[PDB]
Amino acid sequence: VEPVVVIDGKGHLVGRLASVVAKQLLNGQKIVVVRAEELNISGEFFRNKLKYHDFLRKATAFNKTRGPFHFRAPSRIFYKALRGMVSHKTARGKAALERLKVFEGIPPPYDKKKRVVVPQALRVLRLKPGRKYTTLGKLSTSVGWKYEDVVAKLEAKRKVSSAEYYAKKRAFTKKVASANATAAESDVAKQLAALGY
Amino acid sequence: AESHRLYVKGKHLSYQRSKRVNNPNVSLIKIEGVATPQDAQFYLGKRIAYVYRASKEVRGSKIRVMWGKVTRTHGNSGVVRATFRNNLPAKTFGASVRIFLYPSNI
Amino acid sequence: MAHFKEYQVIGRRLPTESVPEPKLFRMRIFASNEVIAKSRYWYFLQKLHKVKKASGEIVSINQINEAHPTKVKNFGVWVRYDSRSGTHNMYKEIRDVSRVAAVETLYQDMAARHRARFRSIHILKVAEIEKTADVKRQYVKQFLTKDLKFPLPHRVQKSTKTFSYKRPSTFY
Amino acid sequence: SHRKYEAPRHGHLGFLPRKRAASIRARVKAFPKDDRSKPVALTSFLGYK
Amino acid sequence: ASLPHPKIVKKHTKKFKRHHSDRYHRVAENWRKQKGIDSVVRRRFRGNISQPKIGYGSNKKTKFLSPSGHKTFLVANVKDLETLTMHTKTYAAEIAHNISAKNRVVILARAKALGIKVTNPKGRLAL
RNA sequence: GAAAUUGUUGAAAGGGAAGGGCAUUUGAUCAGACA
RNA sequence: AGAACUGGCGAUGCGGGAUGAACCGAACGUAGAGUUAAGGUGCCGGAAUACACGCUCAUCAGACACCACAAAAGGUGUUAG
RNA sequence: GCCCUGAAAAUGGAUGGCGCUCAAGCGUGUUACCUAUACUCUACCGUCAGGGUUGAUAUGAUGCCCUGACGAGUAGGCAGGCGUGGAGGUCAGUGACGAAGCCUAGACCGUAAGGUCGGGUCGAACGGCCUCUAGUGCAGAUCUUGGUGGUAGUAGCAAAUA
RNA sequence: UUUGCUCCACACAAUAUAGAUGGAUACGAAUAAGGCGUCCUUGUGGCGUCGCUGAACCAUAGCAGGCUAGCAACGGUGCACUUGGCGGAAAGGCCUUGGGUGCUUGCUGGCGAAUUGCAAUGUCAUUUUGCGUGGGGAUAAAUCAUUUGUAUACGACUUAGA
Ligand SMILES: [Mg+2]
Ligand SMILES: [Mg+2]
Ligand SMILES: [Mg+2]
Ligand SMILES: [Mg+2]
Ligand SMILES: [Mg+2]
Ligand SMILES: [Mg+2]
Ligand SMILES: [Mg+2]
Ligand SMILES: [Mg+2]
Ligand SMILES: [Mg+2]
Ligand SMILES: [Mg+2]
Ligand SMILES: [Mg+2]
Ligand SMILES: [Mg+2]
Ligand SMILES: [Mg+2]
Ligand SMILES: [Mg+2]
Ligand SMILES: [Mg+2]
Ligand SMILES: [Mg+2]
Ligand SMILES: [Mg+2]
Ligand SMILES: [Mg+2]
Ligand SMILES: [Mg+2]
Ligand SMILES: [Mg+2]
Ligand SMILES: [Mg+2]
Ligand SMILES: [Mg+2]
Ligand SMILES: [Mg+2]
Ligand SMILES: [Mg+2]
Ligand SMILES: [Mg+2]
Ligand SMILES: [Mg+2]
Ligand SMILES: [Mg+2]
Ligand SMILES: [Mg+2]
Ligand SMILES: [Mg+2]
Ligand SMILES: [Mg+2]
Ligand SMILES: [Mg+2]
Ligand SMILES: [Mg+2]
Ligand SMILES: [Mg+2]
Ligand SMILES: [Mg+2]
Ligand SMILES: [Mg+2]
Ligand SMILES: [Mg+2]
Ligand SMILES: [Mg+2]
Ligand SMILES: [Mg+2]
Ligand SMILES: [Mg+2]
Ligand SMILES: [Mg+2]
Ligand SMILES: [Mg+2]
Ligand SMILES: [Mg+2]
Ligand SMILES: [Mg+2]
Ligand SMILES: [Mg+2]
Ligand SMILES: [Mg+2]
Ligand SMILES: [Mg+2]
Ligand SMILES: [Mg+2]
Ligand SMILES: [Mg+2]
Ligand SMILES: [Mg+2]
Ligand SMILES: [Mg+2]
Ligand SMILES: [Mg+2]
Ligand SMILES: [Mg+2]
Ligand SMILES: [Mg+2]
Repeated sequence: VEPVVVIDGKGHLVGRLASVVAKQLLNGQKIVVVRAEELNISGEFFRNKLKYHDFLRKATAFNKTRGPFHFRAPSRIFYKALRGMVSHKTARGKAALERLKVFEGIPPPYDKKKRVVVPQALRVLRLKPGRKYTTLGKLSTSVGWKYEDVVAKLEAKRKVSSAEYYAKKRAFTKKVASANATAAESDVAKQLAALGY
Repeated sequence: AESHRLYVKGKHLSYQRSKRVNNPNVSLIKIEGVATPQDAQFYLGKRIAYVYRASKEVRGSKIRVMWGKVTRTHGNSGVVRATFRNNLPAKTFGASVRIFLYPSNI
Repeated sequence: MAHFKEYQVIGRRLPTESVPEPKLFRMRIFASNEVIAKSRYWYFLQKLHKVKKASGEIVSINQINEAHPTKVKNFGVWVRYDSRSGTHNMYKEIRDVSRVAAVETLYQDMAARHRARFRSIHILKVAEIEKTADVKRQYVKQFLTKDLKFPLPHRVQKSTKTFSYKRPSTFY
Repeated sequence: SHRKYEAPRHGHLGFLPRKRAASIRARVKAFPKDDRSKPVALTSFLGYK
Repeated sequence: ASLPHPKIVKKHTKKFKRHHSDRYHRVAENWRKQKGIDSVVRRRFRGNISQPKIGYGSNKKTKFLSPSGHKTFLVANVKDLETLTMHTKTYAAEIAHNISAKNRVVILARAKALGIKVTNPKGRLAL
């Protein structure tokens, strides 16, 4: 559909986000995921915290290096979720993952690019209301991620600039709408209404 | 104009396959904007070019094409089966593909 | 077991020399087809009389159609059921628009609340609760209150594309 | 089977790997927490033993 | 200019090499049937090499035909070559490998006159 | 004057063996048939 | 460890049960098209993030025969009787 | 009923993995969809079977033509074939204008054993067909003899004063 | 060591390509609530309106888009220049000024197109490198050996030498 699809992580469920992101790749669709710290996981924080520590104990007994590596950043928690959904040891596998990029927050390029959402993974469309759920940022920082506060800082800054952008935009579209309204009633206008426009 | 496309965009997905055995003789094709087996019945028999490039010029071009036709629909979500003159290279799982509008029936 | 029809099944004790014209007994039977329905008939008849299909004959099989298929009715349902550790008698009330509908969701309910597969259930009576205030079970009384109105909070629309450009809204 | 008698291990694993350092000039991995009320000054120095 | 024939369909053009001939020098590629008790090949486990069997046998209509249409016939001298005089659309002469050069030229020479096809008309040709 | 095994030259491939099966891309190489 | 009847494995690949002598499906000449079995259809992975009614929230939830275990006894958690 | 307590073991770890909570969980219903060497239809090979056809004046009567069914396989039986050394017959066979042998991700025939050819190398003999004959076919036997590797420029070449 | 390097320009050539073929089209936050317009007492404020999918929006006609003329508008847009300003999370991009210049399918005209033969991707992208030319710019170091001992099995480390 588009050369690159940027997904806003916020309010999405890890494994459902992972499940669709994987399939997109394998089908040739480049993807970037953003705001991965604002990802969700079903189940209360304490559960997904313990679940994390189970992952946390698996290591190669003779050499903790060669054994399973534990990444603590929300992007990378997410990448784990994904890579497991991709035959990542085949060439075709490596191929699809290279089409993928995950980020905390929304760094340059992508922050002036539009981001989409993935309804079949949107927490607010999916979790029965009332069920407890978890935010990645909160989980990650509880397992050692260093950069929650900075990401918060930078975003809040980003988040200021973009409200400027928007408000400025909202004001111009008002002009445009005004402009459109004189054109209303004109011949060409009534004609286009006939043709569904 | 700026658009010249007389085909529909398509994606080379898998070969026909089980869990553990594939069939290089049938390719599976994802056609843009076809969501249902009914939608896909329109495309049955349309012809499909996979176009690709190469180093050696040949009949004067560095562009080559594998050709084939769509043949039946596949499962419930608009995907399509298709066979080619020579089977498709399998590195192409994920590559684009062109589906044409002939042989037409409108 | 499926999507039910309801049948009158009539049968009788193969005639004899000394006893021609045997007594004739009927059952209503809830079943998906007339094949299952005759089976079921013989299943219960050998639980009540001395017959078995071998020595008996089906006389008539007819589908009973719902009297007023678009009138909301309050059904009380009596059932017999087998649990893991012993067998049990029950009463539920189900509100729907046909007895056939009703038996569809009984069977569902037994299966889901008591884990009772279709083999382990016996419908005892299904009968329309005529006058309200004989309606016993509160999960039905609930729906009988005057000028009833209720909203459906937190709307989920089903997406058709994988991607969306909006952020949804569960307003309604 | 099991040690038979218990004794602590031998040496501290927080000092692995026990390899030669990347440089003769060991690195400051940490500076004091900044109290920006005080006057500007250095927070370390260089010398020779 | 060979007799007409149906499309010549080969059925399995890949050589049937011996199992493990690719594994130890001491094992020639020549076919050879495993008789092992445990053997995967003999047991036909998915994954391994197929073995020759009579399913593959070629169409009675095109067997022995080589690409052109002609069955080939080994030829040593002119007498031999002449045995194909009423058979030009059916047989091609192959000149035997130990025929001399000065004799190959007589044989081509005649096969020309007789309109008989020769399959290796370049052997020893003193160019 | 074979083979194991070696030197050199040329071509190619190689993220914890290699080799194998079905299939096709790409390179190299080649038969037949046209008339 | 030892008998009865049948069906198997041994002597046998193929599809399924991740895996596996014996389970489930199905028994093999070379191939094309079709349809299926057992088993599956979020992603790995071909195939509905299908439809429907309930149930269940576990600070060690649960998740499909053979099979890769759990019991008595308890709960003012919740559900229907 | 589901869930929870009852519920303790040794490298880190397994509903197959990821992960899933109005499920991607449990019970039950309804459809659709995926795909086995199996089922249906077709071609081709072979096996078994049943028919037909000695009429000359051309080429296989163990042949030719029609038709139908069938095809797993260890130990094992039988059959039809492939290849070697030597023997009788024959082709008045090949050959110093190059026999035999050897090399060749060159060609062709055979389902296969194998056969055939080109090119290179070479130097004196050799082959097709019908038959006869056997000291007649190797991957194994801690097989026999001979030759050769990785190990590896490695262990080492440090006793007896210099 | 035979005129080498670099940034820009075009030129020839090679070599590629996980897969151009109108546009990745920018608040935030909530979802048992929100967007937008408008008013005002500027608020957890009044009033109005919208959703129920991007099925949108934008673009889109012209030899793959030729050669030309005119009108109406004074708008749109490409391009190289110039004015001011912003962006460090990976800013490496965004906005503003001003003249120049091309196009305009906003409307109305003149001319061209065939024979590529009834389809054959019918070749219009961007990767990296190599070689000359001439428009700017730039004129090192590391290693061996020697040497120290803050080091060392050998490499390595650390000093020193116009
Ligand atoms: Mg009635
Ligand atoms: Mg101890
Ligand atoms: Mg170092
Ligand atoms: Mg053998
Ligand atoms: Mg063995
Ligand atoms: Mg065995
Ligand atoms: Mg010599
Ligand atoms: Mg191949
Ligand atoms: Mg045995
Ligand atoms: Mg078997
Ligand atoms: Mg299997
Ligand atoms: Mg299992
Ligand atoms: Mg059974
Ligand atoms: Mg996987
Ligand atoms: Mg799939
Ligand atoms: Mg469906
Ligand atoms: Mg059981
Ligand atoms: Mg209990
Ligand atoms: Mg209870
Ligand atoms: Mg479990
Ligand atoms: Mg699973
Ligand atoms: Mg279910
Ligand atoms: Mg078959
Ligand atoms: Mg057999
Ligand atoms: Mg013989
Ligand atoms: Mg002999
Ligand atoms: Mg002898
Ligand atoms: Mg060789
Ligand atoms: Mg040849
Ligand atoms: Mg020669
Ligand atoms: Mg020779
Ligand atoms: Mg001599
Ligand atoms: Mg003989
Ligand atoms: Mg012997
Ligand atoms: Mg052998
Ligand atoms: Mg040997
Ligand atoms: Mg050996
Ligand atoms: Mg042996
Ligand atoms: Mg030996
Ligand atoms: Mg030496
Ligand atoms: Mg030494
Ligand atoms: Mg010594
Ligand atoms: Mg010494
Ligand atoms: Mg000494
Ligand atoms: Mg590539
Ligand atoms: Mg409002
Ligand atoms: Mg407002
Ligand atoms: Mg308001
Ligand atoms: Mg819009
Ligand atoms: Mg134009
Ligand atoms: Mg980036
Ligand atoms: Mg014009
Ligand atoms: Mg220069």
